[PDB]
Amino acid sequence: PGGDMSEPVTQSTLRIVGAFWRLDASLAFRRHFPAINWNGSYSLFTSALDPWYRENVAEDYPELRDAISELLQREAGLQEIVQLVGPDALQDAERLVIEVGRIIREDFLQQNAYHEVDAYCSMKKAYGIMKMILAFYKEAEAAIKRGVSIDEILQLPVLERIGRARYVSEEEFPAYFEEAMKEIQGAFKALA
Amino acid sequence: PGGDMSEPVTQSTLRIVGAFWRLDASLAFRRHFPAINWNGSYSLFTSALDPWYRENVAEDYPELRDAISELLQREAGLQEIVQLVGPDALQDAERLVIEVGRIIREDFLQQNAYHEVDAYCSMKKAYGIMKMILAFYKEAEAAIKRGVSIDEILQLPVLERIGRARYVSEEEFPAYFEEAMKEIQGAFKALA
Amino acid sequence: MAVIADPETAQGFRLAGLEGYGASSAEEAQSLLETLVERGGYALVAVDEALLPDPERAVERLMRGRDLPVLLPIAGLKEAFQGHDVEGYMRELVRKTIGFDIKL
Amino acid sequence: VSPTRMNLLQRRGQLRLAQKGVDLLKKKRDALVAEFFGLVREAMEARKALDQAAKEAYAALLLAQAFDGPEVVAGAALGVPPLEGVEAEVENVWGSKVPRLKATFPDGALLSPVGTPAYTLEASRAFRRYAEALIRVANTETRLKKIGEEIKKTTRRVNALEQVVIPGIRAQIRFIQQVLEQREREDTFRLKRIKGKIEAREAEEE
Amino acid sequence: DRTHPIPDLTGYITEGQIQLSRELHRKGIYPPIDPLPSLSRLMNNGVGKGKTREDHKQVSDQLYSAYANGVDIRKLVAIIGEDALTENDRRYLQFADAFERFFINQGQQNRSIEESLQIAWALLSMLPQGELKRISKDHIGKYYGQKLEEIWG
Amino acid sequence: DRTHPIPDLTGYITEGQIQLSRELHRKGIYPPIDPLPSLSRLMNNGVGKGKTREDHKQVSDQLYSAYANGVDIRKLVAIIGEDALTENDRRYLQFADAFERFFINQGQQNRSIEESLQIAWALLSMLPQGELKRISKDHIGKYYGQKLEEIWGAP
Amino acid sequence: DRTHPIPDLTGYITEGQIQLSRELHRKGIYPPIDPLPSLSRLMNNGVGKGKTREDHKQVSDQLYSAYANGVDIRKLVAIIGEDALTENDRRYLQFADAFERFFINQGQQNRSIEESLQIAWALLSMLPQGELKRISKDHIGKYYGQKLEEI
Repeated sequence: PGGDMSEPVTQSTLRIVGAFWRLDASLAFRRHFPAINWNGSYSLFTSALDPWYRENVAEDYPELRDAISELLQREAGLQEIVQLVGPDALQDAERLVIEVGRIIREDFLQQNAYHEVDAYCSMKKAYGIMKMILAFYKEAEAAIKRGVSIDEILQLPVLERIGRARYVSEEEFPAYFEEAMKEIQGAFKALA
Repeated sequence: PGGDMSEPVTQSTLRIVGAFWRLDASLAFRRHFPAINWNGSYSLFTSALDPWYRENVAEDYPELRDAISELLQREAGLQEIVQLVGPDALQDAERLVIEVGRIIREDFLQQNAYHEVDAYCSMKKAYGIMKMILAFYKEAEAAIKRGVSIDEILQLPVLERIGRARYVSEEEFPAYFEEAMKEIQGAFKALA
Repeated sequence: MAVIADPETAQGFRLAGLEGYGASSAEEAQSLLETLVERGGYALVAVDEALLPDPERAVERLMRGRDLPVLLPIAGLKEAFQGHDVEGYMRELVRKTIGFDIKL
Repeated sequence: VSPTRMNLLQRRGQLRLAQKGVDLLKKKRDALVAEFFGLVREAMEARKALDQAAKEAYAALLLAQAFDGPEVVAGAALGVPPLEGVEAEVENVWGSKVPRLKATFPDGALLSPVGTPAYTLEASRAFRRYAEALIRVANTETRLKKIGEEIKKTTRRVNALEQVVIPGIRAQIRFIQQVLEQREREDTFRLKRIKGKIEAREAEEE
Repeated sequence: DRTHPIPDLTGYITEGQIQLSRELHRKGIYPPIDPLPSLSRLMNNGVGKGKTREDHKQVSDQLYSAYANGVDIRKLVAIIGEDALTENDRRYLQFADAFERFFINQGQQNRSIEESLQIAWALLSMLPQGELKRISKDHIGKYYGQKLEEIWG
Repeated sequence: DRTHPIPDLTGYITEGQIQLSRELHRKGIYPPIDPLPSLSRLMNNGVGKGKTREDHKQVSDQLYSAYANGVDIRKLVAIIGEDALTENDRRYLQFADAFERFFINQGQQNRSIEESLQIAWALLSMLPQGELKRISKDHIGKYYGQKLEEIWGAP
Repeated sequence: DRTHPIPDLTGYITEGQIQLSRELHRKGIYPPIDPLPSLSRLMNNGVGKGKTREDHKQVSDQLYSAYANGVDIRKLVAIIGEDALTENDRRYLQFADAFERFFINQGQQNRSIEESLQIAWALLSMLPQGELKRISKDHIGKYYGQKLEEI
C-alpha cells in the first residue's frame, strides 16, 4: 500500500524468490535510470553462476564484480561524514572514493533504454567497463600516493574515454577497450 | 467507550452534524473548562452567520474571529518545536505567539460556570475581549520589532486586566473595555 | 591577566602589566596553576605547552562550577624562535571537538 | 499503554513529529557546522596575526634590556601600575552567552608613563598590541568551543532520537496493531459461531 | 488500564472516582491517590460558604492548576535537563514534590478540613502572589503567606 | 487517516489524490489544497505542447520543489532566527508565504490556465535565476521577470 | 521479532537458543552468531574434566564477561567519545573487535575444540592477567600468554 515491506505478501515472496530488485523513485528523482537501489537489492544466484562466468565471460569477472560491490559499499559508508561536512573537506583517499563512486554510478550502473546502442550490453561489455574503472582506481590510488593533487585526476582525459564506453557499439567495443586500457596505463605515466 | 472517537456511534454522528464540540481529557484533568479540544473541533455554520454577526455584534467580528483562529493555528504549529526543544529555544516572535496562545486559552476560552458573572457571556463581551487581545498582540509584536525584551512584555500590568475581564459584570463591561483599550495603548506608548 | 612561564619572561609579562611567575617543571606548574585558579581574580591564564600541553585536562576538577578563568595554550619561549606548526594546533583542535580530523 | 485505535493514531502522529524533529535538528546542525567552518578560518587568521605580533613585540623588547640596565627597566616597569581596561561583556551566540572582552583600553590611565631608559617606553606600545591580540585570540577561541559543544549537543539529540525514540514508537505501534487485529479475529470467530447457530436452527428445527 | 470496560462503564455511571497511582505507591506515598484522574461530581454542592469554608473551591482549583504545571515541567525536564529551567519552573517543580510529600502523603492520620486547607495554603505560598489566578484577591489576602515550617519543624 | 480502508482502496483504484489541509483551512486559505501530498498520476500525458502551454511540467516541478524548501525554512527559522538564514533561504521564505497567499488562496475566482501560469511565473520571479534548476533556459528567458504587480493589483 | 509466537513457543520448549545477528552480517562475519543473547541450558553438564578439558566453563564465562563489557563500553562511546576512554576501556573495545574478527569469523574452517580454546585464550591474553576474574589462577598460568601468531 505505501511501500511497507512488512506485509504478508512481500514477506512470503521474499522467502521463496532468489533475486530482489528494489526500484526506488529517489533514484529517478536523481535521474539514475534504471532506478535500482544496490543497498537493498540482493541476488541469491551469484555463487552458483560463478563457474559459468569463469568459463564464458572471463576468469576474473567474479573478482571485479566483488570489488565494484565493495567500492560502492565504501562510498555508502562515507555518507555520514559527507552529511556532516561538505564533499571538498574530505581527505584525498575519501574524495577519490567518492569521485570513483560517482563515475561507477554514472558510467556502469546507468543505462538509457531509449538509446540506439546503450539499451543493450553484453557481459563482456560490463567486464570491460568494470576493468577500466578498477584500473583507473588503482592508478589513481598510486598517483595520490605519489602526492599528485586530486584536481589533476579529476580533469584527466581518460575520464571522457571511460565515460563514453556505454555509447559505443557491440562490434567496435573490443578495440575500444584495448585502447582504453593502454591509455589508462599511459595517462598516469605522463603525470608526475 | 474508553474515550475512543473511532466508535461507530461517534463516527456516524460526525457525518451528520454541523458542529462538533470535541471534549478533551487532558484539559478536564487540569480543571480547565469548558475543556474543548480546539484542534479536533469544528463548525460548519460560521460562513452562513457572517451577516448576522456584522449586523448584531460588530462589523469586523468575522475578521477578529479569524485572527484568533490564525493565532491558535500558529501556536499549534509551534508546539511541535516546543516539545522537541522547549520554550527557551524559540525566538522572541515565536515566544510571543506561544504567550498570546496561553492568554487566549486562559482569558478567553476558559469560562467558569459556577460564577455569577462568567457563567454567561454575551457576544459583545466576547468581541471586546478579542479586540483587547488582538490590540495587545499587535502592540507587543511591534515592540519586539523595536527591540523590547519579551520578558519585559509579560510583566506589563495590562495583562492582569485582560485576564480579569471575564469576571467583569455585563453592565459594567463597556466602561472596563474602553479603559482597557486606553491602557493597552498607554502601556507601550510610554515606552516609545 | 596572569601568565605562568619561565622566570625570564615572567618579568617581561609583569612589565606588560600582567602577573608573571617563574615555572620550570610540570609538578610546580600544575600546583601554581591550581593556586591561581582557586585564587579568584583575572579570567585568563596563559600556559606554555612545554610544561603543560593541556592545562584544562589537568585541572578540570575545579573550574567546572566556575568557568570564569580562561586557559589558552601559549607557544613556548624556546619554540617561539624556531617556530611550531600552527596549522597542527587547529587541526588537533578539530580532532578534539568533532573527532573526524578531516580538513585540507 | 491503552490499546485503542485513537491511541494508535496518536502514536503514529508522534512518530511523524519525531521524524520531522530529526530533520529539523539535522538542518540546525548543518547551519552550526557552516558557521563553525568559517569561524575556524577567523580563529586561524587571528592566531597567525597574534604569532606575528608576539614575535615583533619580543624582538622590540629584547634590545631594551641590553643597551640599558635591566634594573632600571625593572624599576620603570614597577612604576607602571597594573590597571584594568577590559570589559567582559556577554555576546549572544546561537542562543548562548559568552564572555566578550570588549576592552575600553584607557591609554591615559598608565601612571608615570615616562620611563628613564630611552627605549623602554616605546616597548610598551608593542606589548599593548600583543595584549590586544591575545584578547582577540581568546575571544575567538571561546566562541569556537561554544559552537563545538553546540554541535555535539545537537548530534547527541539526533542520535538519541533516531536510535531510541523512533524504534520505541515503532514497537508501540506494532504492539497496538497486533492487539487490534486479535480483537478483530475474535469478533469474526464469534460472528461465524452465531451465524452457524442460526443456520443450524433453520436447517434442523426450522 | 482506565480504558478497560469495567472502569469505563463505572465512571460513566458513578459520580466521580478516586484513582490510585502505582507511581506514587512505589515512592511510598499513602494514600497513593493521584488527583488529576480523580473527580467528584457533587463536590460543588457540599463546599463553600456555610458548608466548609469560603476559599475551598478556589483553593482546590488552584492546587490542580499548580500540580498540572508541575507534572508538565517534569516532562519538560525529562527531555531538556534541569539546567535550562527558569526560576518559576523550578518553583513549580518544588511545589509538585512538596505536594506529593506533604498533601498526598499523610499515612494514617485524621486531618480536619481546616488542617487540610492550611496545608494546601502553606504549599501554595511557595508560588508568587500573582500566579494564583483562580483564587480571589480577598482570599489571597486572608490566607496567603504562611510558610510550611509553621506546621512541622 | 490515510491507512483506512476507504482511502487506501480508493488509492489502489484511482490515479492520485487532491489533499485538503486543515492547517491552510484554519489559516484562512480557500481552497485549502496542500500541493505537497497531492499527486496527479496522469498529469504528464495531458500536459505539454499542443495541450496547455510548453512550460507546464517544469513550472509545476519548480513550484513543488520551491514550496517544499520554503516550508522547511519556515520550520527552521522558529529556532535559528531570520538573521541566521542565508539570503536564498529568506527568498524561499517569502516565496512560500506569497505562494500560500496568492496561489493557493484564490477564493471563488475562476482562473484560466494562462492566469494560473502567470501567477506561477510571478511567484517564481522572486527566486533568482539560476535557482530555477528544474526549468529549461529558454522557458526562463521567455517567461521570467514578470512582477507580482500584474496579479497583486487585482488578486 | 523474538516475541512472535513461533520463536516464543519454541523457546519455551527448547533447552536454549543460538541467535544470529544482522550487525555481524552487515560486518561480513560468518557464522553471525551473537554470543550475548544466545544460551545453552545444558552446557554446564557437558564440559570439563573427561568432557573437553578443565578450562572450558571458566573460559566461556570469562569470554562472555569480556565481550559484554566491551559492548557496554562501545555503547558508552556514543556519549563521551574515544578521547575520554581510559586504558581499560581501550583494552576492552580492542578485545571485542578482535573477538568478532577471529572467534566468530571463521568462514568454513572446521575448528576443533582445542583450536577454538586456543584462539579464545590468545584473545583473552590481550587483557591483563589480573582482570581475568573468572578464570582460576592455575588455568591462567597454564594457558595464558600465547599471542595471535597463528593467522
